[PDB]
This record gives sequence, C-alpha cells and structure tokens, in this order.
Amino acid sequence: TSLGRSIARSMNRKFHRISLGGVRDEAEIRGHRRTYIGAMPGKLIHAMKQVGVINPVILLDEIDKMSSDWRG
Amino acid sequence: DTNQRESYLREQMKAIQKELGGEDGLSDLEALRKKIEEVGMPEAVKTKALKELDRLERMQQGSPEATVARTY
Amino acid sequence: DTNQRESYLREQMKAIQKELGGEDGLSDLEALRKKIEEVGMPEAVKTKALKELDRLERMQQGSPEATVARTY
Amino acid sequence: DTNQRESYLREQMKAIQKELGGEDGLSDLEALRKKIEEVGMPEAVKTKALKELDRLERMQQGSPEATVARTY
Repeated sequence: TSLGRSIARSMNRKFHRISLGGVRDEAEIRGHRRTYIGAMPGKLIHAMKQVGVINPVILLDEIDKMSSDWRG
Repeated sequence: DTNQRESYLREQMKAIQKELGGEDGLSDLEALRKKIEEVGMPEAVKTKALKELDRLERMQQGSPEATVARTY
Repeated sequence: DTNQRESYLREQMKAIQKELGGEDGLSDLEALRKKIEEVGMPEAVKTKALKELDRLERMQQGSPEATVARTY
Repeated sequence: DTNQRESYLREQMKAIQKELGGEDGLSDLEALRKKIEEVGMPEAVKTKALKELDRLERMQQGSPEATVARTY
C-alpha cells in the first residue's frame, strides 16, 4: 500500500486505500437500492469521500478472492 | 379521451406514488410508462408491461419487490 | 401511523390504475373463456376449474395464489 | 391474537431497525447545501446534486427517502 502512497507522492496526488476482499455482493462495490434508509454506497465512493481531490489513487484490495456468492 | 382515461390516474397515481418505491425510480418509472407505448411493444409484451405497471408503483411498501418491478 | 397511511395508499393503489381486468383478464381469464369455448370439459372438471377461478381474482400486486392458478 | 402479536412484534422489529438504521442528523444540511456549488461537481453530478437538493426542504426527517437523500 505504501507503493500506492509514494506513487501518489511522485505525481503530487492524494492516496486512499479501501479493502475490497470479502465483498461478494454488488451492494458494496456499487451502492444499495434507493428505496429505503440504510442505503449505503460502494467502497470506491468511500475512498472518494475520504480522499480530497477529483482524481485520486484508488487501491483495490484482495481481488484474487473475487467470486459470485449472492447478489450476482 | 383514451389518453385521458389512461393518463389522469397516472397523475393521480404519481401524486399518491410520490417517493413510493423511490422518487429516483419515479423518473425512470415514468420513462418506462411512456416507453411501454413509445417503443414497439407487442400487444402481449405491452400487456405484460402494463400488468407489471399495475404491479409496480408499490404503495404496499417500497420493498425489494418494488425494485423487482422497476428492473422488470 | 405511517403503516396505516400505507394501508390507505395500498388500498387506493389496488383501487386505481387497476384496469388489468382488460389486461390480466384478456391475457389469462378471457383467454380461459375462449379456450373453454373450444374445450368441452366435463362438469367435474368445470367444477374444479370454477373453484380455481375462485383461486383467481388476485392481482399482480395482490395475492400470489392467482399466478400459479393462472399457469394451471 | 397469536398472529396479532406476531404482527405487533414484526412492527417492533421494524421500529428498532429504523433507529438502528437511524440517519436523522440535521447538523450537516446547510453546509452541504452551500458546498454543492463551491465544490464544483460535473454536469451530470451537479445535476444529481440539484436533484438530491430537490428531494429535501419539503420532507426532511420523518421519512426514509428524505433521510437517504440527505445521506446521498
């Protein structure tokens, strides 16, 4: 992750890291459906909020273990 | 008069369907209701479209099934 | 209070936009009438079929008995 | 009364889940309103910023859609 940190440093950009392992639903890559309270965005939007620039560096974590269990 | 008798209750329905199932789904939902006739829907295909329209707009609850009929 | 107002809304929704008697009826029930126009059932078969018509008249957003009843 | 208390405890589950999913924070609203413009969103994104503003100032906290519009 410090590789991504220093690449954000080299091009003067802002880093963020988000964990995406253990995410087998589209409810946490994408958000949740707009028909109830408790709808909650995906992890990329979490990174994007917690970083402070238009064009950040988004770190996708534990992507080897991607599989389809539920929610497609 | 047929457009009145299949439209007046669409402004009455939307008025009682405001945010029902999802206001964000309301704009999509009305786009579907106009495209049920605008696009060349086979009578039966348009018929199943309008039955699901009778299924949609759920003032039962804005449930997952409301998103089911919206995605339908 | 909100669920009771949802009850008045769901009754005005099973009330209005609900002319699928010319849509679900035309696709399924009027189809049943024109099929038994060309199908001469015995009185036992018509007796159980009218009991299955008693299992009908549940809409798309109503009870789900009539869906399996319509297929049957 | 057996199914009546089953249904009443259904209502208790939804009444605790709404405060488990409670997002009724009125503290952020005006700051979010003024940072809509000066944090300069793209055309599609400013369009949905104006959309989610338009979901508020009529309905705010006694409803799930306004609270999740405020959360978005």
